[PDB]
Amino acid sequence: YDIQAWKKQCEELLNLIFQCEDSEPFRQPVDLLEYPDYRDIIDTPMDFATVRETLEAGNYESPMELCKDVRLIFSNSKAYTPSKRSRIYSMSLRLSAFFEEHISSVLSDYKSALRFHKR
Ligand SMILES: CC(C)c1ncc(Cl)c(C(N)=O)n1
Repeated sequence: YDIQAWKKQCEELLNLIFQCEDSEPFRQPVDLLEYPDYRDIIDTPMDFATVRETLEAGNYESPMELCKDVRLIFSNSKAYTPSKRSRIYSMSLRLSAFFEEHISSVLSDYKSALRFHKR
């Protein structure tokens, strides 16, 4: 029932994601010189360094907010992909499955702790 435990849990999950080779295209903001039309398709860029920095700045109130930004990394990859078989998009699908498998207990524990706090 620790209402604050999600933060270290998210730091550790981001550390695992940075170790994953599948995260390399998503570790820093997309390079507009490499993809000059990126902002014509993607309204809200997002990347894992921005997520980590937002967390470390104390600018996430809950793991749901972090999870919304990580899911935006994956939906941006899906929106920008020219093909469902592209290399970078395939890396995002595997990384998304890994992320969803690990974030589920973080979200459940947080929501349970908050419900206990408000009982
Ligand atoms: C990470 C950004 C640059 C991105 N998102 C999705 C795809 Cl699938 C691609 C690509 N180059 O094929 N690039």
